[PDB]
Parts: sequence; structure tokens; C-alpha cells
Amino acid sequence: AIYADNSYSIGNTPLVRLKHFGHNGNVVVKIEGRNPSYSVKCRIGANMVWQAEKDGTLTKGKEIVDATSGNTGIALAYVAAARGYKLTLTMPETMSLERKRLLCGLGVNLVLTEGAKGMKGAIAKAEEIVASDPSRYVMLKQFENPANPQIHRETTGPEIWKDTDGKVDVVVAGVGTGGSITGISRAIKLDFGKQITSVAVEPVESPVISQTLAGEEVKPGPHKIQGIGAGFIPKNLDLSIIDRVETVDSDTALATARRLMAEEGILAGISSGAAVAAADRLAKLPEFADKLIVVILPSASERYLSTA
Amino acid sequence: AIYADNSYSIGNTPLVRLKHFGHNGNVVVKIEGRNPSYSVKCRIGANMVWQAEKDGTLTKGKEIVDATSGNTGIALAYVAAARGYKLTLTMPETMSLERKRLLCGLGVNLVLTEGAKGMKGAIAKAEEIVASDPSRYVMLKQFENPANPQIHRETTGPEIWKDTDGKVDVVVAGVGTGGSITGISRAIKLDFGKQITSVAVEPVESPVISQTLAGEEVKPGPHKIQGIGAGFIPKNLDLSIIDRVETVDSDTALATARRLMAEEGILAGISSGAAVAAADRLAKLPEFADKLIVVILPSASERYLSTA
Amino acid sequence: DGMNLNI
Amino acid sequence: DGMNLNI
Ligand SMILES: [Cl-]
Ligand SMILES: [Cl-]
Repeated sequence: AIYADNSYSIGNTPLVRLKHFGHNGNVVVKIEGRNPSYSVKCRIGANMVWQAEKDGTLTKGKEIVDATSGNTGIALAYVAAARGYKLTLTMPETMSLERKRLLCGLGVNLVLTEGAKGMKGAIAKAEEIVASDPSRYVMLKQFENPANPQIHRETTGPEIWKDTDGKVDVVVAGVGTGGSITGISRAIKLDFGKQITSVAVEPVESPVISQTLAGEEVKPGPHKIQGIGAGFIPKNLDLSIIDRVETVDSDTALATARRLMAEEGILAGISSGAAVAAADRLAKLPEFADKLIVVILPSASERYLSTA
Repeated sequence: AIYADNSYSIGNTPLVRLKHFGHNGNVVVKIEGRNPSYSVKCRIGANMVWQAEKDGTLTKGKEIVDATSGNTGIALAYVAAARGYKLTLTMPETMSLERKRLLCGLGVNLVLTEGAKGMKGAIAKAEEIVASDPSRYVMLKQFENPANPQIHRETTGPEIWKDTDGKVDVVVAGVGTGGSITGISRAIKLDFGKQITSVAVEPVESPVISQTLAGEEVKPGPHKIQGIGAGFIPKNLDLSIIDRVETVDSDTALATARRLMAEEGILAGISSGAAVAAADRLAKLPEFADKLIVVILPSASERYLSTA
Repeated sequence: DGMNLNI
Repeated sequence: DGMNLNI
């Protein structure tokens, strides 16, 4: 019951019942902060590295690339260090010193990009080192990599089934890559065969999924719900297993995160506040009265600035 | 398998084997960051509140006091919020805005003290509100409260026994209150009956335990190993179950924490670097060659400033 | 230069 | 005013 390295130590994260949200305790949270690296992305972080090894696109001598300096950047950084790979992360020069020092604390070869450029000054940059030796660099692409939802289908989803004794009725999750809701949803509906309700959450400000589903014009915008609302349909979001889409604004998300800390004693990130707020909305519909709703809390406070 | 509140969700924290420390993998770490509140103090935090309830020194209408704005301050804050108690924390005005905002994010009624005063400007202050209504305020005192080591004896210690299939030979832990090594040690030696080696760790700079044990003059000093080295013998450190005392300086601690991140992929706090460094020292003695050594990593990076 | 793409 | 007492 000892792990060979920190990557193997992912998951078995806890389910806590909320007291000041939902109705007669129908809203239960999954705490994704309780992982190495301290985000939901630890899971994919391990398994995208495991997978590239297993199929042999990763080997002693290949060094990893991406431009995510978000939770997946930290995930990959921890796993790379645990497992002997050197990591390069692209990232505009516009970023925070503390993530620049979290990652340089993790042994990332950070590659400062352009504050005239953003995530193009990054995305396209990473590629160029992938280009300058495509037998050297290898880039994992969390937005389209199947090893992303696969891990969720084989860990996140089952842990929920088991913890709940197959009682779970609804699952609520914010969408970045889509891998959580996709893997979770496939586990419960396909491997177990229970016809639950899958709710994706997206910002009202950048509501590209609803817009797509309604055959409207896709119109992304800025928000503050860090970790979700990419502004496009990720290839890792299986639109097929998605029953419902709830939108949430930045203020409410932000306020719901403060409430979680101060009322529930739960150290929630901003995305976590988004997902709860939408679960609560469903939770207070007579239609989901007698229904056990599980919410993903992807990250922990302290990584944050919901503290104004 | 759902928790009624965040307090019930303590423990079952993982054991990871270290790769660049010890000898043939004999040095295994326990990751105490994987708790609500994200520190080892979550455990005591829950149980000191549970205990005061159980024996009825805590009740709806009593509000909690202490001056710890460290890991035990966060522990108590989360538990208080989960369980409907309002908390007041004493703390000199000298403190950091981000702990002042972590705690005010957690719903703490923070009571700024004195930068002419420090932890006397605190300790004595808390007491005064305890004084101004001793049926109102109740102060938990982590340094002498038995519910502190009791929790360790009933959770932390057993989890190690079980994970290791009773193989554990040595346990290494830094000392603040002493509750970890005391509870852990009593579980394994007394409840299980295996005669392991208990190593307390203290700063070379403030080495009050060794000084006591050697019948020398007790001479505390400043260091940077936040969370350990109180400068006295805590009533919660059972000097009796302690087989060995290792000292560690601030630089080494600090360097060992950086190494943990960058080499092991393990997000270690500063105290965690101290405890590892001392475990490694033992680990490379032929006398502990064939011995499984378990180390407590009390806290996670990110709460920190080991990032210079 | 998509900010909310850095997940 | 013990600094390392704030555990
Ligand atoms: Cl499928
Ligand atoms: Cl005893």
C-alpha cells in the first residue's frame, strides 16, 4: 500500500455533503484538491505520461512540451519530476511570479513568451521546439488526448459510484478540456448502466456549449472562472453524454467560493464555486428534489485570488 | 461513504517511496497535505473540537479562541465553519496579508495584536477575551490538549501500520506540539506491540529537546523551519516514547524541500524538508540499512516562501 | 492571445 | 514575542 512515485497516488478523493446548499443534503461535493499537485489535473497528468510511455511515444531521452501553466502544467511538472523527464512549458511573459516560481520550484524549464501574444505567443511557441526536434520534444495536448477522459472513466467516475453505492443521480462539472464529465459520464452510464444526468457548466460570459447546442452563433468572451470556459468545443468533451448545460457568471462563482470556505469549511477554488452554484440551482427544482447530486470541486483556494 | 462535514474527512493520507533519498527505497513519506485545510493539523483541529463537544466544554453559543494563525489556526477555522462555531484568532499586526485573507476568507474574526509584542501580544490577548467571558470564549490549547495526540494514535499511526503491513521500523517527525510522534509512537508500540524507533526532529538553531535530554542548558534561538521548534518541551511531546533526536539547520531543510519538489515531484513544505533530511541521515547508516523508515510531511508548498 | 485557454 | 510559537 506504498506508491512507487507520486503519480501513482492520484484519486480516492472524498465526498462531503453540503449543509448550506441544496435541499435536505442532496448536494455532495468531490474534493479534487486532495491529489498530488492539488488539482483534478493530477489524474490526467499522470495518465497522459503513463500512456505515451505505454505506447512508446515517450522514452528516456524525450523531453515534454506544452504551454499550459495552469493545473495541467503543475500536474505534468510533478509527474515529469517524479518520473525523470525534463519539462518545458511555454507561457507568455505576462504571467505571475508565483506560478513562475511554483513551476521553477518544480524544475520546469520555463520558456517566457510574449505579452504582445498571450496563449498564441505560447501555443505556437511550444510547437516550434516540438518542430526544432520532433524526435526530441513530445507534446501531450490535454484538449484532444484520450488518456485525459480515460483516466476519469477508470478512477474519478468509479470512486463516485462506489462511494455513493450507485445512488448518484446527477453529476455537475465545469468544462475546460471536458475530460472529467466525459470520463465520469461514460463510467457511470456505460460501465455501470445507470441513466444519470450529466451537467456541464460554463460561464454565462463565454457560453460556447449552449450556443453550439442551440445552433446559435458561437461567441466567446472574457470571464474570471479560471480553469473553465476555453471558448471552443474541446475534442475531449463528448457532447453526446451531456444531458444539460448550466451557465454561471463570474460574480456568483466568486461568491459561492467565498461561501464554501466560510460556511462549509471547504477550501474551494473559483471553478469550484461555479459548479456548486449550478448544482444548487438544479438542487432546488422539485424535479431534482429526491436526487443525489455529485459536484466536482477541481481545485483548492490558496492557488487563488477570490480574496478581495 | 459520504462525510457529514469536512472535519470527518481527515486522514487516509498516502505513502510514497522516495527515489533520490535513502538506500534501495527504504525512505517512505506520509503526505499530510492531502487533508481538508491541507496540513497535518486538520486531524487535531477536528478532534479537539469533537472532544470539547463530547465532554461538553463546547456548545452552540460558545465561541472558540486561540492565537495560532499557523496550520492549527487554519485547521480550527475550517472545522469551526463546517460545524457552526465562530472563531476568534489572536495574531500580531506584524502578520502577512495573505494569511490575514486566508483566515478572513475562512470566516475567522481576526484580532490584530501588536508588532511590539509578537506571540505574547497574542497568547495573552486571546486569554483576555477568554477572561472577559469565560462561559462565552473557550480556548483549546494544542500544546497540552490530549485530544491532540489521541487523534494521531487513532488515525495517523494505524494508517501507517496498515499501509506498511506492520513493516515500518522507524518513524521520523518534526516537533511543534509533539502530538504526531506521541500519538503515532503510542499506536505502533503500544496498540500493535512493535518496538520501532521514534525520531523527533528539531532545528539545530533551537535544539531544546536534545539540550533537555543531555541535561544541558535549554537555549532556544531563531530559525526558519516554520511549524516546528517552539523553544520549549511541549506537554504533548511524550519524551518517554522518543528513542532518538536529530537536529537539522534551516538551509538544509530549505534545500531538501526544493529537492523534494524538483526531484521527487512531491509538494513539500519547509518542515517536510527538515524531516526528510534527518530520515536520510539515518537511512544511510548501515544500522538502518534494512529498515523501513516512514517520514511525516506535515504541509504542502504554496503555503510557503522556500521559493528564493 | 486567449487568456482562459491556459488551463 | 516568540515567532516560531505560531504553529
Ligand atoms: Cl464510449
Ligand atoms: Cl500511553
